[PDB]
Amino acid sequence: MEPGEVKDRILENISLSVKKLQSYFAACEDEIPAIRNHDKVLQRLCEHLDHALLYGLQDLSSGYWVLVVHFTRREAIKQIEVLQHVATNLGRSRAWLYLALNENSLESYLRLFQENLGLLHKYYVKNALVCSHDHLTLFLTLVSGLEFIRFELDLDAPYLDLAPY
Amino acid sequence: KEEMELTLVGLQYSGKTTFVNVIASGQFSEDMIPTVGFNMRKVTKGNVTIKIWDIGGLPRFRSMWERYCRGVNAIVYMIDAADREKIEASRNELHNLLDKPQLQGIPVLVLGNKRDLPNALDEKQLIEKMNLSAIQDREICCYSISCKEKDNIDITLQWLIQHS
Ligand SMILES: Nc1nc2c(ncn2[C@@H]2O[C@H](COP(=O)(O)OP(=O)(O)OP(=O)(O)O)[C@@H](O)[C@H]2O)c(=O)[nH]1
Ligand SMILES: [Mg+2]
Repeated sequence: MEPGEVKDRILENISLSVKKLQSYFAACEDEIPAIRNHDKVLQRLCEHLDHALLYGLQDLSSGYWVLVVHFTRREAIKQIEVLQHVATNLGRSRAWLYLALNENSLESYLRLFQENLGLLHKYYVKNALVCSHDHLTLFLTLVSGLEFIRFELDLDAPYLDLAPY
Repeated sequence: KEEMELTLVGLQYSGKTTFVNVIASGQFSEDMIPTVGFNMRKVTKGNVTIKIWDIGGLPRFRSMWERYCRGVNAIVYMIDAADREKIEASRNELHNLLDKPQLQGIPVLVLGNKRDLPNALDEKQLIEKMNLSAIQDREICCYSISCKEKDNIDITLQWLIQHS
């Protein structure tokens, strides 16, 4: 119930989700194994990744998109902006996450979070998970477990615009 | 300020991240962390703000190089000029990158880093050993530099700014 316990829970849920996805990927008997949008392990992983990145946002409706565009190459920004069925900055935040998984790049992005505390504090409250040094370092360790997993996620998913309530 | 983008590629340990640090803050470090994926930094020199995509050079990251080179103003290809055992792999990775059609026409600056070390190759030998003469369909330039001793860091910056 304490905010420290809440953040710890989110990270434990990310840890368990990475482990289940790793086991799912290793056991896959397809000729070219790949994680897709409809895999339950992917949906659970992204639910919990999204929680960690939305927790403590100063402006929830704009999502983490407005932060991560500072860290993302131009062609990737453009690719997300022209998606036909992703209409809001919150949806663009989630499409960016799918792209980061497709590109096995989440660790590099999270390192840029650590290197840009000024930017982080512009978009997140002091209480936020990514604003806690201990928690952000653990987050980075956790996502390093996705480095050798093939993701083939469709970025143009319309459910990505659905906001919390 | 004006703006430009460059991407820094090359084999592991060639000094890419060190180079960014030297032009950002002037600080050389003997101990470094290998870049896992990519780094990005903005550095201002004069009235040009340079956004630098510093890519890891370890084997598993080279598949990423083209992705980060597409559309940029220039590619900097870093070579440890003292590591003779790696030159053959460095030559092959450079020619493989430049064969990618979506990188056609992008100017390339080849940097022979670590010229302070006793066995470092000079610009003339680097040009021959990297077969730079065989590149005739884009602008390509080669400088021998030292991030530790600072030789030719200024002319490197001058070249990058001329391609803003
Ligand atoms: N003697 C000498 N050492 C250098 C010079 N430049 C860089 N180094 C050393 O070379 C090492 C490799 O440095 P990095 O900058 O991490 O290499 P990198 O190319 O970024 O490597 P990856 O991130 O793995 O691709 C560090 O130990 C530096 O101290 C130089 O000009 N002279
Ligand atoms: Mg590096």
